[PDB]
Amino acid sequence: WPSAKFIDGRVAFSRMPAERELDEVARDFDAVVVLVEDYELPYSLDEWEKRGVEVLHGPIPDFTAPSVEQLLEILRWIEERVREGKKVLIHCMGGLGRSGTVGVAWLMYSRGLSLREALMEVRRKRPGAVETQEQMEVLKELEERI
Repeated sequence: WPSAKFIDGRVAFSRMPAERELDEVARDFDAVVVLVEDYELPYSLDEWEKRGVEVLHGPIPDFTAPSVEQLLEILRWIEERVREGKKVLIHCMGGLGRSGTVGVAWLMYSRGLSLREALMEVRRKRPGAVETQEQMEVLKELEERI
């Protein structure tokens, strides 16, 4: 699925799949982290279940940061699926800052990367995408705990 950009061998991030795209995406991933809010969702997250995909719904408002504890819980969940041999998709929508934040966090969490190097790696895979200052702050908090 070309919207998905992989950040390691098993974890990717992307924009939101449309409902017509679900059959395709569901054959490429085993689990999905949904970071959009319910007022951004054009379908029920049931549609993933009906296609054999397990879901973690961790809503974050657009342009804002998750809490650091919310971040760590999402990271632990991704790690669980990865350890099971599964491929995981992190998606948000819009400017992509929310999935960008979680993807940078994942590189710090799983590979031990510093924040500044994790930011550089995600930055190159998404030309023109930025994290807001609020998202930068929680990532710094994550670095200070990790």
